[PDB]
Amino acid sequence: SGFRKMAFPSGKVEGCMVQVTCGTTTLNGLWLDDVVYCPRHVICTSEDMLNPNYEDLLIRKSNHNFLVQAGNVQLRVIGHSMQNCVLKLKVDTANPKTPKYKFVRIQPGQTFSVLACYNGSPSGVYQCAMRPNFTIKGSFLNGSCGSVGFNIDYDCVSFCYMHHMELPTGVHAGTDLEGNFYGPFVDRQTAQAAGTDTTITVNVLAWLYAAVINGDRWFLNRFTTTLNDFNLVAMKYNYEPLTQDHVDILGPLSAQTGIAVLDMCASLKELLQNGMNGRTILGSALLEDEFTPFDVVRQCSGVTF
Amino acid sequence: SGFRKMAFPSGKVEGCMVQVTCGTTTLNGLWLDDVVYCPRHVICTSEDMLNPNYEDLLIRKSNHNFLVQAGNVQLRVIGHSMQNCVLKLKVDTANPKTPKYKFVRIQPGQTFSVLACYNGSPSGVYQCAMRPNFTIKGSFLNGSCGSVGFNIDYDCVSFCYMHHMELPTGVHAGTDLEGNFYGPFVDRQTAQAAGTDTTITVNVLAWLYAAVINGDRWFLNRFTTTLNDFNLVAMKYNYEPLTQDHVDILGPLSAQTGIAVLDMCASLKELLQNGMNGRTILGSALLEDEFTPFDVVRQCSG
Ligand SMILES: O=C(Nc1cncc2ccccc12)[C@@H]1CN(S(=O)(=O)C2CC2)Cc2ccc(Cl)cc21
Ligand SMILES: [Cl-]
Repeated sequence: SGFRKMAFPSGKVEGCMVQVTCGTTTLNGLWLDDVVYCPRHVICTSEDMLNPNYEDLLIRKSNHNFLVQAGNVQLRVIGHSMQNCVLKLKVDTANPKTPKYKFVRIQPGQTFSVLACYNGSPSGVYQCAMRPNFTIKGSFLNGSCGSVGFNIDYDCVSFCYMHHMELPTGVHAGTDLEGNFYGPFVDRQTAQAAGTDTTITVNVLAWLYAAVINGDRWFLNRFTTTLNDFNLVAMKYNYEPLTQDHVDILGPLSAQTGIAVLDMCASLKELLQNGMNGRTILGSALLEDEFTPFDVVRQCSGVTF
Repeated sequence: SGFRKMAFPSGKVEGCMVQVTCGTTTLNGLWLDDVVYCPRHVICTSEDMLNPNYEDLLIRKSNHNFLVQAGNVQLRVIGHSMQNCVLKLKVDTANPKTPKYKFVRIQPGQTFSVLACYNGSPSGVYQCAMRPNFTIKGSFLNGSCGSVGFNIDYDCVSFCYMHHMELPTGVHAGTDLEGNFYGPFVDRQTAQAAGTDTTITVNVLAWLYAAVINGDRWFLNRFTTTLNDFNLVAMKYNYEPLTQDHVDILGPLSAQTGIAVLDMCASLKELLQNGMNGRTILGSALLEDEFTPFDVVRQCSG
């Protein structure tokens, strides 16, 4: 019993974290085989971050300008290239701790673990979700740039996120490992704002099934609804539309608990229109949307890595 | 900016997790140097669980009865001893991945990270607090016994908890790494119940200072309170008494924000009376009590 916000064990990623220094800027890099990946804004100064021509800034740098530190060892940079918003530093030594890995781009509503780092040293691990507005509600301070997001499937680490910046509202923006930003963001000091956020409906439903599996049933009702009727209700409360794919994905949880997806939707509609009324669900007075249907199955069955 | 429930990176602990099998029971063990630590109930035949005589059960065992597996390698048990509710299995190989470590016993209110494991394999990491009633609100299934709680300071891992059992309310009970249980629990399937749980007041106050540091001030008021008037009100909401030690501990956060501890105590009293009125504090509609004053300073400064 119990339901916690759980992250993947971070060990496979810890053995990849390095510190990257260029001029006055120090941030984190990810050392896989003989390449160190880090945000390209590590080459920016004070005037540069205003209007940066990264090709112009990069051509002026030599390999010895990038100081890379893996623990108490300095790695020697033998080449450099840029791929979108990520800098790739070729090093002379292949990381002996390199795990089996893939670079994957995730969709909004998917979750991942973040290994927050400062000066190439891991300090914490937390679980979070890519918001529908493409931001992440992370916990980051200055120097955390280059910290990575990942999932672990069996023994393979899927790297999906690299931290680049904080938006004025305190939320965070970054890229996949190929340097493509999630969201309409750019890596420079300029007026940027996160769009209006919405609730990840499929995730709230998965979390309601997790509550049922854990003995919480007060919110259940005899009623059912249609996808059209539920999507009208959901649009009024800034909830993401629920698709037939979402219903199909929730099928195993519907079979285990005996509550049809549209039956749980009628429970969710009643909760949106009437509130919790002093009650909680899994120790929360708000509807939680940072557990996917897969996270619920994985945790309520104990899958290991 | 941002405030997340953050766990310590688990790598140093992952390299210590092993599987321990004795008869029909399989659970997790912690391999440090040449010793594997695990719950002593791994020797129980479920027919013993009501009133086990662990000394009587252990004397009948030999080293070769304990099968220890570290990954796809079987370790050889060369000795065994019991220290309180923990079994210590001496093995013929020292763990090369053994980090710098200490065994620490924590007090209620203290937080720690849990590396949940099944069959010696880590499956997840989460952040926990030792409840005032000595239980932990964990996320554990059968086979998770032997999973450990820890903190990391600098490069040293402080092991503070080992999981032993789930109580009838779904909460969890366990020991420190010397085998001493937290709370009035026994490693027996006898009728046992957690005492009434209370809110960790010092932790809620630390979390209110974390909200002020991140820009949330809506809950502050022009009032102050005496410590005794605060406790008289707090007790009525099942909040733990706030001691002068708690007030002293909150001093650095009071100095950083410019809000006296007893002024923040008056804010908590008003929140307990009014509720949140549709608002949230650090993305939560409930008062959070699983961040200590030390956690707040660490996550908001380094
Ligand atoms: O509590 C225990 N295990 C667990 C531990 N954590 C979370 C669980 C979730 C769900 C099922 C078990 C869980 C064990 C085993 N169980 S039991 O499963 O009820 C038994 C029929 C095998 C009795 C028991 C009694 C005393 C002691 Cl010390 C340990 C234990
Ligand atoms: Cl303590």
